[PDB]
Amino acid sequence: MVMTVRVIAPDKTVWDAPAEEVILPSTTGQLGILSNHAPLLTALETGVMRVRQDREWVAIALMGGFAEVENNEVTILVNGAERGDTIDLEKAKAEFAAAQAALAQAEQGESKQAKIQATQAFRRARARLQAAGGVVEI
Repeated sequence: MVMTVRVIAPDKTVWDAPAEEVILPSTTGQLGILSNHAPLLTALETGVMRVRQDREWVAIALMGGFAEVENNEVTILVNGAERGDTIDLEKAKAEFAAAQAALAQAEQGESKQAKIQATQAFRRARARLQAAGGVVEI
């Protein structure tokens, strides 16, 4: 009758609440899974997601992780979870700076594993960090 989404981390379990439709940015750009959906596995990157139980909606910031839906069972194995209470101004300035130096350093003779992943990770983290409700107006 309805879908059941649940988040999980490599350090422990987050929770498992119901849902009628989950919409969030995915590889292709758009990802819309429902209860009637079939059992399939997918991948997702850092960023916040929106959940619709019926008439209301909730926002949860989830970093890079894997998602898999099946029989109203969505397993989100993310490395980091946030209930929107992770907004930190100092975090945004630290993320942008840490990334700017991280990238420049990577090419200067440092850990240059993934330039796009490193820049997208920090950028996304900071973007969602404040977007969670840290800054609305100056």
